[PDB]
Amino acid sequence: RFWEARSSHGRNPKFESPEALWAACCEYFEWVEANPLWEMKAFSYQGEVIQEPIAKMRAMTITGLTLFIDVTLETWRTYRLREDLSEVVTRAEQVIYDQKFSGAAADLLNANIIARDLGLKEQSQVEDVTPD
Amino acid sequence: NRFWEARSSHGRNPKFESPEALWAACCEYFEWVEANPLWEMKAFSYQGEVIQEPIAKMRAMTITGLTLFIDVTLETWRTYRLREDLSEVVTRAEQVIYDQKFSGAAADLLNANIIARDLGLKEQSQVEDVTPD
Amino acid sequence: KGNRFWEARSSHGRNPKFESPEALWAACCEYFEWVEANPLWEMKAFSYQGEVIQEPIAKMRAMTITGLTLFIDVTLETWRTYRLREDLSEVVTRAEQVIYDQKFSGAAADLLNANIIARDLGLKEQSQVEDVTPD
Amino acid sequence: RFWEARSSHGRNPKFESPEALWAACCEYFEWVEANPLWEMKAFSYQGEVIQEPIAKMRAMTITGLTLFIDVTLETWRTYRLREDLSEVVTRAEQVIYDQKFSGAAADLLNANIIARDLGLKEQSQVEDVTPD
Amino acid sequence: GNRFWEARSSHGRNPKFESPEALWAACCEYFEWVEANPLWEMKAFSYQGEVIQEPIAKMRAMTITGLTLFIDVTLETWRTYRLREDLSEVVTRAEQVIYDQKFSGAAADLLNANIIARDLGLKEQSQVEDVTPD
Amino acid sequence: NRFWEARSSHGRNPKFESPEALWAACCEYFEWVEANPLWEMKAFSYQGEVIQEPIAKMRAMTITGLTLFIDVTLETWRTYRLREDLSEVVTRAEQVIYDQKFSGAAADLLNANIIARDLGLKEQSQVEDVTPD
Amino acid sequence: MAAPKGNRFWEARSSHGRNPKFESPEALWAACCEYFEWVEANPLWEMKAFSYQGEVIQEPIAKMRAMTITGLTLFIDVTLETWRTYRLREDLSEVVTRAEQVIYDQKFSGAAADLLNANIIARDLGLKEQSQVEDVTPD
Amino acid sequence: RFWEARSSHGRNPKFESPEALWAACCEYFEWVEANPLWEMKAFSYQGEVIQEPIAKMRAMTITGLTLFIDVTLETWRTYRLREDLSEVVTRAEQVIYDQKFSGAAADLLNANIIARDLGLKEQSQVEDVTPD
Amino acid sequence: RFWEARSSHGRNPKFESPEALWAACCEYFEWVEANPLWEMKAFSYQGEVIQEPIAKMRAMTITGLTLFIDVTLETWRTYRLREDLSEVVTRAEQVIYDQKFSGAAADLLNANIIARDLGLKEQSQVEDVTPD
Repeated sequence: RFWEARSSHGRNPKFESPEALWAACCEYFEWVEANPLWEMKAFSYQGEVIQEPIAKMRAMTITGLTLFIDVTLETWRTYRLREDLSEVVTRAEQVIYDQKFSGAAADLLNANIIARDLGLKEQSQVEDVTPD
Repeated sequence: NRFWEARSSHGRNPKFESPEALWAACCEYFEWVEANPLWEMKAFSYQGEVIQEPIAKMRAMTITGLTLFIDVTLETWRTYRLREDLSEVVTRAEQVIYDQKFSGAAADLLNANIIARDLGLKEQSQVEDVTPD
Repeated sequence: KGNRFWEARSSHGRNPKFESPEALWAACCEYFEWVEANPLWEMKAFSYQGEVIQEPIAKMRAMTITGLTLFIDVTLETWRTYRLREDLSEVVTRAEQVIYDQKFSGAAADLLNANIIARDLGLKEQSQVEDVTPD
Repeated sequence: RFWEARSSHGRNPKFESPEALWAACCEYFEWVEANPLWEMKAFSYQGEVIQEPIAKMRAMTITGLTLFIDVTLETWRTYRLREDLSEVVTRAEQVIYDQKFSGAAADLLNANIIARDLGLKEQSQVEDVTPD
Repeated sequence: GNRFWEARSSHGRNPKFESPEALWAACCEYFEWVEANPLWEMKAFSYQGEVIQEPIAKMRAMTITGLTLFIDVTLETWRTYRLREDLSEVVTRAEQVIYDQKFSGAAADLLNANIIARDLGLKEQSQVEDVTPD
Repeated sequence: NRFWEARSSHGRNPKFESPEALWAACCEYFEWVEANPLWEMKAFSYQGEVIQEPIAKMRAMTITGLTLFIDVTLETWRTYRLREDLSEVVTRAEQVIYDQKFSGAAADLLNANIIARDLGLKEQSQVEDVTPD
Repeated sequence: MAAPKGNRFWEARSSHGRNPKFESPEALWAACCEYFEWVEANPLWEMKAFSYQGEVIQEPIAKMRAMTITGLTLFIDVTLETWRTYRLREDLSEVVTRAEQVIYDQKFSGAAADLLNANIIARDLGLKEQSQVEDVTPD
Repeated sequence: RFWEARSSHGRNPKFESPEALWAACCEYFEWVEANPLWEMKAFSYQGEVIQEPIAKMRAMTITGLTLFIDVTLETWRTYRLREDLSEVVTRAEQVIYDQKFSGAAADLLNANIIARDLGLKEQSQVEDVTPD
Repeated sequence: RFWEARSSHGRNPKFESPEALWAACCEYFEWVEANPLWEMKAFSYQGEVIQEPIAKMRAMTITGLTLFIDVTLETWRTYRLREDLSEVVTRAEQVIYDQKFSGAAADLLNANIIARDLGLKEQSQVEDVTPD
C-alpha cells in the first residue's frame, strides 16, 4: 500500500527549514529503498508448488515523494520560491533522476519507460542519397 | 476475474459530499486492486503428472476502473473538479493511478509499451538532415 | 475443450427487445461471464523419463463489442440505437468501459498480446521531433 | 493434407438454404479446430532423442473455407447476392475474423501477421518541436 | 537426384498440360513433396559426457517458383495457364493453397513471420496525426 | 574450412562455352554448399566437466560464392547473361540460389532480416494523415 | 566482502567533507578519483531467487553503476554552477575535462560490454544513428 | 594480439606479382580462421564454478587484411591502377564479403552490424492513403 | 582503476617520432586486452550462493587511448595533421575500429552501441506508391 505511506512529519506539514524538508525527502528515499515492488515467482519441488515474492526496484517519482511527505505538487512547486528551500528541491529532484537513470542503466528498471520519463532523446542524422 | 461486479462500500450511485469520504472510496478501489491480481496459469511436471498453479500478475489501475468501482460515471468524476476540496482528492487519486502503472511498468510487472502509451509518455528525438542542399 | 464460440448465445434468446437498463446490463453481464468461463487453450509439452506428456493451459479470451452484440443477439445498428435513449446509452458506456478495461488490464499483465491490444484499443504512440539541421 | 480436406456437401455444392450453407461453414470451423498445425520439438533422455509433435493453432481464412466447401472465391462472393444466404456469409466471415483476433490476442497466433491480415492499424501523434 | 533443385513430378520432362485434372494432380504432387521434405535444424544433447545430435524438422515454405520448378514448366508457361479457364481455376486454386500454407505456417510461428509477411505482401497500416500547435 | 579454396572440377579460369558445362559446374557448387555446413562451437557440461562440440549450421548460397567456386569473376558471370547459349543457365542458377535462401530464412535456419535484404523482399505500408482541418 | 554494503547514494560524500573549496588541480582530481572508486565499490544489486528442497533463497547480484557528471558533483559536494566555474582556470579546466572523459568512457565501455543498458547509455552519450535514404519512386 | 599479426611477406612489402599478392591475402584468410575470438562461459555444479572459453567467428575486414599484409589502405587502393592487381583486390574483397554474409546468415556473426557493414539495404513501398 | 592507467611515456608527453607514438599506442592496446570488464554471475547449491566474475571484452576507444597516453584530444588531432605522425594515427585508429567491429560481430560487444560508435549507417530505398 504505497498510497498509505507518509513521512514522520505528519499531515499537511509546513516546512520552514531546509534541514527539515531535506530530511523528509530522505525519509522518502529510504522508504522507496525499503519497499520494493514484488514479482510473484513460482517454484516446485517434487509435486508441490511454492510461490515466493521476488524484489523489483521501485522507481522514484516526484508525485511519489510529494504524496509521501503529504503535500501537493503545487505546494512542492511553491518550495521552488525561496532559495533556502529551492536548493533542497533541486537536490531531491536530482536524486530522483539519478536513481531512475542508474536503475535503468543497470537493467533493474525498464529502459524505455525510464528513457521516456527522463526525457532522454534519440539523436539521428539522415542523408538523402537520391541521385539528381 | 469478475471485476465488473466489484463495488465500494459506498454502494450504488453514491453522492460524495466530503473529501475524506471520496478519498476513502478511492482507497477502497486501490485496496481492491492490490487484493485482486490477474492470474496466469502456469504448468509444472513431476514424476509423470502435470500440476497447474495460478500465478499472480499485477492489475493496472485505471480511472475508468476507479469510477466503475465507486459507481460514478466519468461525467460525475469530472464534476468533482468544480469544487476545491473534491478536486484535490481527484488529483491525488489520479496521481496514485499514474504512479502505480509507472512503477509497475518500470519494474516490468506490467507491459512497458502499453503502459507508456496509456500514460502519454512521449518519445523525444532530434533529427539532423545532412543533405540540406 | 472445443472452441465453438460461434454457437454461444445468451439465455435472453433470439432478437431480444431490451426496454430496460437493468435488462440490458443483465445481458451484458452474461457475456462477460461466458468469456471468463471459456478461456482459450494452449498445449504444453513436458518430458519425463523417455515419455512426453501434453497438458492444455488456459489463455485469456479477449472481450469485444462485436462478441457482446453477437452473444446477446443484437445488431451493431441496434447497439448504437441504445444511444438514442440516454437511459440505455449509460449501460452501453458502462459495458464498453468493462470491455476496454478487460483487454487493457490483460495486455498490461502480458496475459494478452500487448501490441494487438494497443491497436485494438487505439492507444497511440506520441512523439516530439526537433529538426536540428544547422543554418 | 489441408488441400485435401472437404466438407460433407460434396463437389461443386449448391446451397439451397442458409442452414445448409452455415452447416458447411461450421464443418470448416470444426475441421480447423480439429487440425492444428504441428511444431516438432525434441527432448532427450539417457542418450535417445524423442520427437514430440506439439499442437499450434491454425488460423482460419476465407480462402481456406472456400477450398474446404469446394467453391471458388467468386462463387462465395455470389452468396452475398442471395437474400437467403447473405447473412450467413457475413456471419462466417465474422467468425473467421474473430478466431484470428482472439488467437493473436491470446499469443496463440503470431501477433504481427494477424494484425496485418486483420487490418489493425497503428495510430500515432507527432509534434514538431523545432524552435522558430 | 533428390536435392530441391532436382526434385520433379511424375509427369517428367517439360509436360505440356492440357487438362485441369492433370495439372491439379501435378500441383498436389508438389504439395505432398513439400510436406515430405521439411528442412532440418541440428540440435545437440549431452549425456554422461558424450554429445548426441539429431535434427528437428522445419516447415518448407511453398512457392510458385518451387511448384513450377517441380512440375517442370517455366513461369512463362504457368502464366499461360491463366488464359484458358479450365486451367485458370486450377492455377488460382493452387496459388491460394501456396498462400494459405505460408500464412498459416507463419501465424503458427512455424515459418518466420516477417519473411512471410513480406512474401505475401501483407501491409502495415497506420494513421498519423500532426499535433504541432498553430 | 578455407571456403575460398573450394573449386569445381572444371579447373582454373575455365572458359565455359556450353550450357550443360556451366550448369554442371553450378550444380557442383550447389552440392558443395549443401554438403559443407558452417560449424558453431557449443559447450556442454556433466557433473562439473565441460565438453565442446561443433554443431552444423546452414550455409547460404550466393552468386559471389558460386563464381568463386567455379572460378570465374563476378563480371564474367554477368557477361554470361548476354550470351545466347549461357543466359538460361545463369537465370536458372540464380533462381536456385534465391530459393535456397528463401526456404532457409522462412524455416528460421538463416537470419531473416539479412536474407530479406539480400533477396530484396520489400516492406509495404499504407499511411493515412489524420490531421484535422 | 561480497554482499551489499548498503551505502545510500544520496548520502555518499568524499573525504573532503561539506562544501569543499578546491584550489588545486591535485585536490580536485583526488576528489574526482574518490567518486570513481565509490562507484566501483558500490554496485547496484539485483535480487535473484534460487531454491533447494522447497526453500526459497534470496541473493543479491552486483550490477554496474553508471557514472554521471551530476553524480560526481553531488559526491564531492559542489554545485553544477561551481563545476562550470572551474573552466575559468586552465588549471582546473584540465581536471574537469579529464574527469568528464573518464565518465564518458566508463559508460561507453560498460554499455559495449552489455553491463549497462545499451540504449539508455547511447542516449546519454549522444551517440547518433546515421542513415542514408534513396527515393526510388519512378520519376 | 591481432595488431601484431603479420604475413610472411614481412614489413611494408612490395607486391609486383598478382600471385604474390593473392598468396598474402590467403595468409590473412587462414589467420582469421585460426584465430577466433573467445567468449568466457561459466558452468556450475555442486558448489564449484568452472569457466570455459568458447570460439566465436572472427569477421574478416579489408582494414584487417591490409594491417596483416602490412600495407596502408592507400597502397591497397593503388593496386586498382593495374588490371593485374585489381583483379586480385576484387577477389579478396569478394571473399571478405562472403565470409561475413555467410556467417551473419547463419547467426554466427551479428546480423545487423554485418548488414550495415555489407551495405545491404532495406527496400520499402509506402502508400499515402489520405483521402482527398 | 582505469582512470589511473598511464603509459610508460609519462605525463603530458611530447612525441617526436612515429616509433615512439606507435609504441605508446601499443601499450594501450595491450592494457585493454589485459583489463577486461567483469560481470558477476551467480549460482546456487544447497541453499548457498556462489558468485563468479566473468570477463567481458573491453572496447578500445580513441578517448581511452588519449587518457592512457595522457594527451588531449586536440593534441591527438594535431598528430593527424603532422606529416611524420599521420600514418601512425591512421594505423592506431584502424586497430581500434577493427577491435570494436570484430567484437560486435562476434556478439562480444553490444552491436548497436558499437554500430553507432563506428558510424555504420542504415541504408534504405523507398518508393512512394501513392495513387493519382
